[PDB]
Order: sequence, then structure tokens, then C-alpha cells
Amino acid sequence: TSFTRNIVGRDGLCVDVRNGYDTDGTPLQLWPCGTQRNQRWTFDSDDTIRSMGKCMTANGLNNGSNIVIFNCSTAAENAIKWEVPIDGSIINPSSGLVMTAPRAASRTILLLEDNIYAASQGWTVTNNVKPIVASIVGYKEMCLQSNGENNGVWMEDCEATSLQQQWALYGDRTIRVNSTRGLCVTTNGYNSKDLIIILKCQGLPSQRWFFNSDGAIVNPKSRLVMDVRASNVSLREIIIFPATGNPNQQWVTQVLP
Ligand SMILES: *[C@@H]1O[C@H](CO)[C@@H](O[C@@H]2O[C@H](CO)[C@@H](O)[C@H](O)[C@H]2NC(C)=O)[C@H](O[C@@H]2O[C@@H](C)[C@@H](O)[C@@H](O)[C@@H]2O)[C@H]1NC(C)=O
Ligand SMILES: *[C@@H]1O[C@H](CO)[C@@H](O[C@@H]2O[C@H](CO)[C@@H](O)[C@H](O)[C@H]2NC(C)=O)[C@H](O[C@@H]2O[C@@H](C)[C@@H](O)[C@@H](O)[C@@H]2O)[C@H]1NC(C)=O
Ligand SMILES: *[C@@H]1O[C@H](CO)[C@@H](O[C@@H]2O[C@H](CO)[C@@H](O)[C@H](O)[C@H]2NC(C)=O)[C@H](O)[C@H]1NC(C)=O
Ligand SMILES: *[C@@H]1O[C@H](CO)[C@@H](O)[C@H](O)[C@H]1NC(C)=O
Repeated sequence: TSFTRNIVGRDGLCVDVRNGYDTDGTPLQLWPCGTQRNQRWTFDSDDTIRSMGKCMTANGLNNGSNIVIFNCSTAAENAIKWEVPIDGSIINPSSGLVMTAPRAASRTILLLEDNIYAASQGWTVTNNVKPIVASIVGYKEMCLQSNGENNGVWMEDCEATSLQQQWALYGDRTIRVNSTRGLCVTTNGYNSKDLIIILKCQGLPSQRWFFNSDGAIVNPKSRLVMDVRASNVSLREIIIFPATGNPNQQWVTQVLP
């Protein structure tokens, strides 16, 4: 079967066929999300992703190769097949390379690159082109809360009026301070017990997260998950740690009004 959606990525911008041209070889880029046909992507059971009747195509299968639109019947078969890993990557199976936005700006051209699980490599296939705004409820039914740039995140009693408990879940798989959307939940390293803080969004692997089906919030590069340190909310420390399924690693999003 087939179905059509937008594809939201870095900084909440959308995958867009540049200038709305359908000529073979036209690059894909980031552009602010809308309803224009050059942002509407049809996913077919043959693993093609189509816009304006043509296919998302790797113009080469090397690190740094450009991704373009191209006639689906004349492109190389290997170059038009894509899958959508549950962590939000868009992968070309033949090469193993993944769709990447190398800069945050509008008009950045999308490339196939080595998978480093970067936030620049995160995408969401959806008709809602706005970030989802939610509280993140965890251990002891408390809420995850921001506390400024460079500072730790930590747990507090949930309050409908606390803006610092309000998170924008962006299409690039970043978790952002809703009121200050240039700031990202960031692990301060990839090792167990590294602290989770807020830092300027930079596309990094340390800023990419995945909400899995076991109630964990996973950092794909490290493999490790958000953890209320020592099950002790008074420490005011959230770390990354291996997944245990314990109550201090369970989370659920609660959509905000
Ligand atoms: C695949 O392409 C990437 C983008 O060109 C390479 O990473 C980039 O390497 C640049 C130096 O050549 C570096 O200044 C860029 O910031 C970096 N981009 C990022 C953020 O990944 C990548 O090169 C590998 O990784 C980089 C960071 C260095 O460690 C290089 O020595 C590595 O070769 C390319 N991968 C390969 C396998 O060449
Ligand atoms: C993809 O490239 C194909 C090969 O060049 C195009 O099919 C060819 O379209 C020609 C111009 O319309 C037509 O004279 C040829 O007979 C046909 N060739 C073959 C081998 O089918 C194709 O065009 C689409 O498909 C054809 C069948 C017609 O329906 C066209 O009007 C379609 O545009 C190219 N696809 C696209 C979307 O451009
Ligand atoms: C989250 O932050 C967003 C962005 O600042 C807030 O959305 C703005 O809200 C005002 C008032 O309703 C609107 O007029 C703007 O159009 C909104 N902007 C955007 C870009 O969406 C939002 O209210 C915040 N809180 C929640 C719960 O979503
Ligand atoms: C939790 O952390 C606080 C703050 O550091 C500390 O005073 C308290 O003793 C800890 N509780 C436990 C059970 O370790």
C-alpha cells in the first residue's frame, strides 16, 4: 500500500525538493515545513519514497554523496530503496549510509553519510509538522525539568504552570526546552554515569533520543538510557546508564494543553 506524509528533521525543518523542481538530479534540502507537493513524500511497499512522482535517490553510495530526486524507473535500484529505523534514521540499505543534514540552516543540502547516530541524522515521518509539547513523567510520578543552559536536568513535582517541565519533542529526535527551542537535552559524554544537561543544540549524537516501547528514553550512540541517579530524586542528577527496567528509568510523555 502507499501513504503520504512530511519528513521532519533538523531544527524542525522539512525534507524539501529544492526550488520545487522535479528535474532529475534536483537536490533535497531542509526548508520550513508546509503543504507544498515538494515536501509530500509517499511511502510505497517497494521501499521507495516519492515526491512529485519521482524517487528519493542517492546520487552515489559514498560518504558525503548527495541525495536527489530522480525518475524511479531509470535510477539504480540500490539508490532508491530506503528504510525507516525505529530510532528515526532514514537508511539506504545497500550502503548502510544514512540521511544527514550537515548544518541547521534552511537550504542545507542533504547528504548520505556514515551513521554516527547524530541528531543531524534524526527524522520523523508525520503529517504534524509542529513539535509535540509534553511533560515527561518518570520516577515517583515526578516530572523532568530543565534548569537553564549548561545546567543539569532533574525531577520535580509535576506542575501544569512550570514552563521548565514543558518539552518540545522535535522531529530530529531532540528533546528541547519548549520555551527556548535552541536548547537541547544533552548527555555530557557517552559513558555510564555521565550527567544529562541542557546545551545549545548542535546536531550531536549526545543530543539524540529515542522513546522505546519499554518506557525508556534511549541515547542511541551510547546505547544507554535516562536514569534518576541512585533512585534518589534529592541528588538532582539524571545520568545515562544501561537499561534495567527499574522504576528510575521509566518515563511516559503527557501531552500538554
Ligand atoms: C564522512 O564524512 C564526514 C563529513 O565530511 C566526515 O566527518 C567530518 O570529517 C571532517 C574532517 O575530514 C571534520 O572536520 C568534520 O567536522 C566531520 N564531520 C562530522 C561532524 O562528522 C567523516 O570523517 C570521519 O570523522 C571525522 C570527525 C574525523 O574523525 C575523520 O578523520 C573521519 O574520517 C567521514 N567518514 C569517513 C569514514 O571518512
Ligand atoms: C521516467 O523515465 C521514463 C523513461 O524515459 C519515462 O517513460 C517514458 O516516457 C516518455 C515520455 O512520456 C514516453 O514517450 C516513453 O514511452 C516512456 N518510456 C518508457 C520506457 O516507459 C517516464 O515517464 C512516465 O511514464 C511514462 C510511461 C508516461 O506515463 C510518462 O508521461 C510518465 O511521465 C519517466 N517518469 C517520470 C515521472 O518522469
Ligand atoms: C511551547 O512553546 C511554543 C513556541 O513558543 C508556544 O507556542 C506559541 O504560543 C503562542 C501563544 O499561543 C502562539 O500564538 C504561537 O503561534 C506559538 N508558536 C509556535 C511556533 O507554535 C507554546 O504555547 C508553548 N507551550 C505549549 C504547552 O505548547
Ligand atoms: C539522597 O541524596 C541526598 C542529597 O545528596 C542525600 O542527603 C541522601 O542521603 C540520599 N538518600 C539516600 C538514601 O542515599
